[PDB]
Amino acid sequence: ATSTKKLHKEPATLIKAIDGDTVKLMYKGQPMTFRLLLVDTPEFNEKYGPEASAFTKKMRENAKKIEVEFDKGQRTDKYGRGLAYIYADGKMVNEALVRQGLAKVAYVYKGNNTHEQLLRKAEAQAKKEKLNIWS
Amino acid sequence: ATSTKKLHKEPATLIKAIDGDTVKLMYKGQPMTFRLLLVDTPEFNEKYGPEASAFTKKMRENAKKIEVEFDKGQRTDKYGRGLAYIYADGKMVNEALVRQGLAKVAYVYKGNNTHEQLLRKAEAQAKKEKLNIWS
Ligand SMILES: Cc1cn([C@H]2C[C@H](OP(=O)(O)O)[C@@H](COP(=O)(O)O)O2)c(=O)[nH]c1=O
Ligand SMILES: Cc1cn([C@H]2C[C@H](OP(=O)(O)O)[C@@H](COP(=O)(O)O)O2)c(=O)[nH]c1=O
Ligand SMILES: [Ca+2]
Ligand SMILES: [Ca+2]
Repeated sequence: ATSTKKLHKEPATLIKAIDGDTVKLMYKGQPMTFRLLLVDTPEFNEKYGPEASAFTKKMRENAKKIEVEFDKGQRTDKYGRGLAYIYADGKMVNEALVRQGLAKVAYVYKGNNTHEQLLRKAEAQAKKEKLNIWS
Repeated sequence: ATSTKKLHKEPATLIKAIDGDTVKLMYKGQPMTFRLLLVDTPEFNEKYGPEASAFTKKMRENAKKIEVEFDKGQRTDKYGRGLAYIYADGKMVNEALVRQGLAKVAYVYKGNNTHEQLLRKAEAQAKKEKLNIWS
């Protein structure tokens, strides 16, 4: 019967965004996952985890230019991720996350802490304003 | 010397978008790749390939709601991809691509051709307007 031939729409959603302190990029011919130096965003299932992922996706998606800046030490972590400061039209993602209270300054290792004080300043300002993680 | 401690920014880019006739979605708890029924976008290295990928990404990224609609036949192709019509706020991605001359109507198989004439109408209109593939 013609009445039984109609189709039906079902729900779907986007695939879960990766944690906000990580970003996938093509660097010198290589897709790779970068882990953002000196910061930690919460896990997906923790308060601010999805907001931090959304924030980094927004920064990456809107950027006319993305740049990677390695520090003086190791270029990868023990999980094989690239370790860098990531910039979106000249604005450092690692600093913005901290400035908005969506990441804490964390994972400070020798040789890879050039921007430590810069990020601590951003964190202090997020705390003073009681933003997100600091609210 | 303090002068040699400065870091340097290097180029990076987004990872290549997937072909415009495919979309990755979470469906009933499962991330999977859907191949859009009844259409074919060009390959990445063919004219309109990147424009078609960009178009589908734009539709998926802006949607408040995404829906999947299977046809009456096979739910997967021989590559293990889901076969469906994909809608973004009620607008069918498969039809839009064809309507803009970014995909041709193609891969018409028995049991999975419910929207064949709808898509042929969209294609005829893209051709009449000499859009993209038809220019
Ligand atoms: C940022 C950073 C993380 N890591 C490691 C420390 C943690 O692994 P261990 O717990 O095994 O020590 C992990 C946290 O990353 P995530 O916050 O992405 O989970 O990544 C580094 O080794 N170097 C770094 O610079
Ligand atoms: C759309 C569609 C494609 N396919 C197969 C046909 C082509 O594989 P064969 O060339 O091995 O026959 C391939 C084209 O997909 P792509 O355009 O994604 O490359 O996908 C189906 O089997 N069923 C379908 O409905
Ligand atoms: Ca983390
Ligand atoms: Ca194709």
